Amino acid sequence: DSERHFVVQFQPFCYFTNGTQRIRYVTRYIYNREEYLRFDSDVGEYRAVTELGRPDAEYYNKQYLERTRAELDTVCRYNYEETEVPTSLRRLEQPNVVISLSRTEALNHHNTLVCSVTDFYPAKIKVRWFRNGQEETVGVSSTQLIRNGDWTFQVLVMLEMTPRRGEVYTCHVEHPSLKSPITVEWRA
Amino acid sequence: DSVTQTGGQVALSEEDFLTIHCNYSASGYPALFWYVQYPGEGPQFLFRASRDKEKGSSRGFEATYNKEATSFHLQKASVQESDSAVYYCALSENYGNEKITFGAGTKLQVVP
Amino acid sequence: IEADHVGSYGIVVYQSPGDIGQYTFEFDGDELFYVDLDKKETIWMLPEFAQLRSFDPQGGLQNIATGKHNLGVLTKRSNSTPATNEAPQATVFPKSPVLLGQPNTLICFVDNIFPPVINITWLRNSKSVADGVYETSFFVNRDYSFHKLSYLTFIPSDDDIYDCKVEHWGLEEPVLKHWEP
Amino acid sequence: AVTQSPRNKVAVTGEKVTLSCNQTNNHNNMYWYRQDTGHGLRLIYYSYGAGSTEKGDIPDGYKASRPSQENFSLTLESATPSQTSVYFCASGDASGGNTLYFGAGTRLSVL
Amino acid sequence: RGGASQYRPSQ
Repeated sequence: DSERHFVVQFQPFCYFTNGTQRIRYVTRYIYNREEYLRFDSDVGEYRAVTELGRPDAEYYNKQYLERTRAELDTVCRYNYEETEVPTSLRRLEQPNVVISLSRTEALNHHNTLVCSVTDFYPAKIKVRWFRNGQEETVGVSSTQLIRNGDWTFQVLVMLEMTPRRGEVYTCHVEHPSLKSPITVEWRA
Repeated sequence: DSVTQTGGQVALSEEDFLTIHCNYSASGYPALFWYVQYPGEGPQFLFRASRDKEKGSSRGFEATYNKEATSFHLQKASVQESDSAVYYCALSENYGNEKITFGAGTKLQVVP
Repeated sequence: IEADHVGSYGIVVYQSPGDIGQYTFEFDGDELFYVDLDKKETIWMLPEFAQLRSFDPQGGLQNIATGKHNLGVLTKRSNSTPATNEAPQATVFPKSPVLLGQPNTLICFVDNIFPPVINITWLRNSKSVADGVYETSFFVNRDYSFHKLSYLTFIPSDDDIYDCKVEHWGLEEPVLKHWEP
Repeated sequence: AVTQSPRNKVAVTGEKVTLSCNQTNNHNNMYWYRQDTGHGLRLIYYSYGAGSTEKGDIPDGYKASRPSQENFSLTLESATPSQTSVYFCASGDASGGNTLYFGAGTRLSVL
Repeated sequence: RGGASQYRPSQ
């Protein structure tokens, strides 16, 4: 049974809420995919998760407790304020915004208007639809924000509509990277 | 990174008050310690300190992590003739390196 | 758990046998960098980032070194409970709107990976490609499995087939995930 | 504990010298320091485990090997006078800022 | 220079 593989995982997490004014530190010791031990800056100590971590529990606490508790400050708080502020929490990527009509046009005929908002960062954004400068609220839907994996996100928002003479629909995008909203029109 | 510490040699009388200065120059948030090198032996751990304001102690010796003045000054009650040894101040970064950097050391001579 | 931001500063993954290891830094789900254990170098996903912050590979090495250690104290303590293969799930989507002739990137997302060992490749017209293709490290999941993305730059064509070949032990046959413009 | 060998080495310029260190602490980390006046301890080499050779702060003129767990050796290819000093070996469990355990040293002089 | 959480050893 050589095809009998193995693996352990060490997964640290620094949860930041409102700057560093509030941090929760979590350390997960994993075997294959079972979590057997863990540290929680909220529980205040190491605790055995499964039966497997029953051994380590006492040894990890007696030894590394004070050292692990401190990481909330030496790793978490420190990194956030020293490395994150000038990189992550400063990256602002304006999105591209296009509008494509779902089916072929046809006056007075049920159709959709898709607004593609791609390549932006961070994720928090807001896309609106307007019809003759009057906001369309009914028949507006969207996809699940997509994490492209290359430090950018994308999303598509639909507007079921009915193309009529002289109508000008508008996609409205507001983002932390925009001094003012990006507005794209679609003319009937 | 560097750990700069009090001169080279100091001399005290028994019962005197010990104070060995240590300031450090680090890039991250380092752990600080003190080791002792008794005559004819190798250095040895005394106590550590992982975060600002934390105090470390051992065998009557103590030092408080002072991030503000980047200091970790060693202090002791009243020294004893057997305290004569070389005191090393040191640090380790928060990078996981496991690299322990040391200072020049300080020779302490407690007169009998 | 909830918060405005999350940072996994030092995710270790040691896999035996093969002494296969990964060490990464993650922030808000994206990948900052991984320590190339062979070159003893810190590989940043974003260039402009390494010009403002850095990380010493030795830290990676030191922790991987501990992964090796622990993955043994455990592999034994668990009476050797071998790990359980899973079946990965691929999903192919564009990066931006596919305009004909207009440059673009094909993104293949693969979730539920376990263990983190896998071959992802592209195929243009059932024929394979190996170029202009790049992939991310193994991102962790809440259920302790992983996911990874592979990328294939290309030019939108009204006569081009594409596939995301996904090979993994927990997959009898190499799964393919079609896509067309 | 940790033990070194030899505990006194008189050597000649050019000669190839080697120091050996053993430990029953079972730590995965082992280091090679040298003590000089005005310099204190300075790291030359250390290892994360068997097969590990990490260059410390003052590597030049040195080489090392961690053939197993309990043994880490340092080698001066072409010994020189500037390499005259007390060498101390140490082991650590690799637990963040791992406290270090030192051997009694090896007094070496290059005439 | 950023730091990292120490993957503690066991036994």
